[PDB]
Amino acid sequence: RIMQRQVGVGIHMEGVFHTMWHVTRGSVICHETGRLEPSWADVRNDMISYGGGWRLGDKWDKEEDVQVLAIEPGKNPKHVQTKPGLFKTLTGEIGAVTLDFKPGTSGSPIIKVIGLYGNGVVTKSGDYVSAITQAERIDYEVDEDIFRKKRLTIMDLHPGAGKTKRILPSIVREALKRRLRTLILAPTRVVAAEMEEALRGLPIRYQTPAVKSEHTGREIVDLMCHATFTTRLLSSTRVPNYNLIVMDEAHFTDPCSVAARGYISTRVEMGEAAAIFMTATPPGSIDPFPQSNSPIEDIEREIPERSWNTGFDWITDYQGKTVWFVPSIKAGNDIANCLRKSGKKVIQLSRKTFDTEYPKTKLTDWDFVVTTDISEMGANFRAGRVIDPRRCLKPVILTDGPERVILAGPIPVTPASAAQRRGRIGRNPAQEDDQYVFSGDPLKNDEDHAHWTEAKMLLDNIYTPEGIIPTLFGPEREKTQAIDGEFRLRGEQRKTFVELMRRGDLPVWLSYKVASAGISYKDREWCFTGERNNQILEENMEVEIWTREGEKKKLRPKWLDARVYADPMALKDFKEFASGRK
Amino acid sequence: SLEKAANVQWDEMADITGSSPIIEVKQDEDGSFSIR
Repeated sequence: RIMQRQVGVGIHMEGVFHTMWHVTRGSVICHETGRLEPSWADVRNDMISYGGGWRLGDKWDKEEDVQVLAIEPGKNPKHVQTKPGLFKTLTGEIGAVTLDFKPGTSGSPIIKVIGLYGNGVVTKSGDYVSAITQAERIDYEVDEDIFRKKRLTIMDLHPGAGKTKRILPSIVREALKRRLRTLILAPTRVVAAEMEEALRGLPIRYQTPAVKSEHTGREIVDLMCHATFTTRLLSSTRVPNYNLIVMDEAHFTDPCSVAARGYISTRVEMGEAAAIFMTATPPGSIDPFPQSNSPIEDIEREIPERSWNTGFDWITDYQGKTVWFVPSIKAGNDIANCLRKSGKKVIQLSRKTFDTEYPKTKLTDWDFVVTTDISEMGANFRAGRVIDPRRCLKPVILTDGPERVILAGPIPVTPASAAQRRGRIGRNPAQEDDQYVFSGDPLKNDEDHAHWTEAKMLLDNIYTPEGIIPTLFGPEREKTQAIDGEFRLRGEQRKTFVELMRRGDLPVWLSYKVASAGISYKDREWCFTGERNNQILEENMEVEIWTREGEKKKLRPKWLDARVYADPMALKDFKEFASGRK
Repeated sequence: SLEKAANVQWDEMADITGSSPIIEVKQDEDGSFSIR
């Protein structure tokens, strides 16, 4: 093997690739076959493995004369023989073969193969000795019959165990061999796009939320987002009875995703489907420092919440790329501006600007990325450091007095959230270990979150063979004592509710309030008949809106959801809704 | 990367050279090696 612009020779054993570290440093090479890809790297043992982990085991007998299979540049591969000596490291003893070749012969097999020749020492007093360096062989393989009905299967898949590149397509292939109506649920479209790319060749049809239902006899596999799946349950009785449902990033706390989990779990109990929930942080784990692919350096130190003057030199002294999680879009703007003042160029990410800015994070070369919670789910980066104050905003339904949804925060995140923000690094093997810089500790209790109630609002509005009642997922149904089906809407109100969420871009709670009030979708009078304290402020001034009629009235909704004026875009959409435009 | 042109075989015809010096080394985080 040679690269010119041979510095090292590799070995392909057990389907995987095994070579030295300093010869490649992690660069991908393409043969006539498919392009390679790194997987594992230990700098301490100077070893690297492509397309899979280390796959050959120890066998130095400390007495048996081993030999090196040399491969030199310019000529044929030669063969030698040696009685190795002892290399006495303080921690342990490793074999040492005294040998020498021209530079670029590292990765030569030893004698099966027991070591990788390359890394060595040069005593000025004597000659140059080499070390029989090899790591301990170590996994994930083909999955079993988890396709049997009435069986939910949780996969604790950590980034990056080949969840998208290896496992998911293998599951899909087996599902197609068994002729199954397979459903694939991705958290976001960008993830779904990464799937349809990973599922290349396989018959996969991406579904649009513009289509209520789509059916074909030449049976394919349906790939769609969580929200798409939920809305189709709310907009069509023509919902297919899938026998295998695979939800990726099932830890998602978005109301649509939670409702989907409840419905899927219900369809499993019925014994008409088998489920597969893939997530690094299952609903029964609290470890914010999970074991990752590449070693992670966990650093606790205080982190700027606003613009800073001096002191935090450690932030900017870092030369690699950096990911930073902020609680809100405004706080993120403050941080980003203070960062750009220092020369660094920052890409900003949010929930409703993600599809516009995330592709830049791949194409554009950037120094920083400031993000809300949206990157916890299936958002991959090529950075090396995560700055995580572990602060976030949480929607809460206050029942004290008139019911309203506020945005409590910046409140500390959940253990799963912290694990995911941390999980954004520690998968790409670099020479320097990835740094998870954090501050403070997460809070377990999040059962005052509005999304659980919104999830049940969505769940018990789904038409179901009755029969039974669509209840929440097991490990999550204890996070709300809302009685099953107490949010049931009948006929016209149900259609209004779905339309308010889909065509109105309004949160589930607010939509439920307006819909269950018997208000028609086009009626916008409720946006102005609220309490004086329900007056909405835009940059410290009271909002005044020119209606569909042509009338000017102060924006004062009858029900107040903080998620409609938390962000300039959100308010802009909501003001477009109040003016009867959409 | 070119073809390895490699086989996992044993040639007994291979030359038997080399010394066996007992060597004492401390490891580096970088992968290099130390003295004494």
